[PDB]
Amino acid sequence: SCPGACVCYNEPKVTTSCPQQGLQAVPTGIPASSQRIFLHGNRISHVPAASFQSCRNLTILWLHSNALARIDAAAFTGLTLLEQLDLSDNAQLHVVDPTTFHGLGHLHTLHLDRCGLRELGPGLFRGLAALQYLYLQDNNLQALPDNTFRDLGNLTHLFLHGNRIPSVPEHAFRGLHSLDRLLLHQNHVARVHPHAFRDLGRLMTLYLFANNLSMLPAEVLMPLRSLQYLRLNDNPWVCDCRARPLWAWLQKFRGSSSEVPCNLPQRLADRDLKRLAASDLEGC
Amino acid sequence: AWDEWSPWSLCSSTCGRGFRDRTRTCRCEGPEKQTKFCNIALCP
Ligand SMILES: *[C@@H]1O[C@@H](C)[C@@H](O)[C@@H](O[C@@H]2O[C@H](CO)[C@@H](O)[C@H](O)[C@H]2O)[C@@H]1O
Ligand SMILES: *[C@@H]1O[C@H](CO)[C@@H](O)[C@H](O)[C@H]1NC(C)=O
Ligand SMILES: *[C@@H]1O[C@H](CO)[C@@H](O)[C@H](O)[C@H]1NC(C)=O
Ligand SMILES: *[C@H]1O[C@H](CO)[C@@H](O)[C@H](O)[C@@H]1O
Ligand SMILES: *[C@H]1O[C@H](CO)[C@@H](O)[C@H](O)[C@@H]1O
Ligand SMILES: Nc1ccc(C(=O)O)cc1
Ligand SMILES: [Cl-]
Repeated sequence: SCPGACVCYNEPKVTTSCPQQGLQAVPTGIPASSQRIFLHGNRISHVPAASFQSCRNLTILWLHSNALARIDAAAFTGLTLLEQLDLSDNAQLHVVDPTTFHGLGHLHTLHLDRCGLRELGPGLFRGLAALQYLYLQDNNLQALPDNTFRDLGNLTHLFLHGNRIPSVPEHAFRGLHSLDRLLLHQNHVARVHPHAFRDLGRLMTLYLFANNLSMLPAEVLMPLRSLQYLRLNDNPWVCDCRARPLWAWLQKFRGSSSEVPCNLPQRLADRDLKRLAASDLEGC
Repeated sequence: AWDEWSPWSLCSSTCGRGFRDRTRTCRCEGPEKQTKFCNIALCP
């Protein structure tokens, strides 16, 4: 009944577990009653269409740390109750067909970090209304297109750090009304649209450190009425009068922020924007 | 005659187990500093 490379047990949930067994393919004969399937740490290179189709009650599927080079668009057909899908640490994946997650209406945790992803294609996260945690860090993303997350009204954690994102457009984060933590550090972000955070009134943690920011428009942080933790260090901040709105916002912020180190002008290059006097930012 | 607690700090680490702290100044029974657990992310 159980595949030779696996251990199968019924409690607490029906589980087929075969991690780190040197598998090059999804094993045949996984029990249709499986509720959890653990295939992490193998060398699986392809997930064909309907690889788990008979497992109608599946809620946990772990495929991380494999050698995935292709996931069929219909790989997850049948998995209408799937709640957790870990595809992370498959550095040669590179692309996920934008229909791959369609129909996963109970999905609440989706791991896609360390997958070599070059882009988030149109519709990739369509209709994932139950999604809570979305891990996209440590890929090769070079853009955050408008409306990429627009249906993710229940998302609370969005990790995007460790990519090559050069800017945040107006509607990148449209729809993210429940978002709690937004991790955007270690990117190439050179500007944030003034209204990029309009829907993030419930955000509590924002990381923007290790980017390419020299300034933030006056409006950017205004919508962040619940913010408690803010990291802005390791950016080339200019501390002249163009920094006055950020300075003023930081003076009134009731949470905790990182140092905001001045890069220029040289006479202030040894200072934290937060600690400057108002007279240092006069002029415009 | 305690003053209000400061906001909790940034997390000591953003990978794995870390802590935040907060402080308050007198004017008086109770602590002066507290810490609490934080975990932002798992890092390989
Ligand atoms: C805070 O956010 C995390 C999600 C990571 O991106 C952290 O970076 C990692 O920090 C550890 C030390 O805690 C370093 O050893 C890793 O090299 C670094 O990627 C970040 O500080
Ligand atoms: C799914 O669970 C239901 C309810 O326990 C059960 O009747 C059904 O046989 C299960 N489906 C599979 C494919 O095992
Ligand atoms: C969205 O989140 C709320 C609160 O957790 C929940 O009641 C609702 O069912 C969720 N929507 C889904 C799962 O589609
Ligand atoms: C700090 O702690 C609590 C609020 O967290 C209260 O006892 C009071 O605000 C104190 O200053
Ligand atoms: C720290 O703890 C929570 C947020 O993590 C709040 O009670 C408040 O922000 C406090 O300073
Ligand atoms: N890694 C895991 C292995 C097994 C189980 C379980 O049987 O609950 C959970 C996690
Ligand atoms: Cl933090």
